[PDB]
Amino acid sequence: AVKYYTLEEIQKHNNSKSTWLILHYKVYDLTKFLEEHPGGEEVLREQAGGDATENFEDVGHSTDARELSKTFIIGELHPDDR
Ligand code: HEM
Repeated sequence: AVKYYTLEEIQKHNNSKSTWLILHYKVYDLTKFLEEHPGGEEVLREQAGGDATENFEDVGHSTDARELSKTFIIGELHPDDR
């Protein structure tokens, strides 16, 4: 099932490669995706250990990309956080 994770859990996943971020409470495991992503690694890693809902939704991307994104959900905001 979804691995319920607090901001903390993501905040801990932020290293040179080790990259997690949040896109509407849902935690996206982009550590692999860095190298796949047409928008590169740097950006995602910079957003790492935080809610990048902002950056995804503000960049806007594409329906397809919005829907591709789901494949990287590992977790979601702790029921106290959420
Ligand atoms: C987790 C969801 C993500 C997925 C699956 C994803 C997917 C993609 C895809 C498919 C593109 C190509 C353009 C398009 O068709 O939309 C793209 C471009 C891009 N992405 Fe992402 N992305 C994700 C998250 C992010 C985040 C959080 C950032 C910001 C740190 C970001 C920054 C960019 C940038 C700057 C581009 C380049 C736009 C251009 O072509 O000028 N993406 N992404």
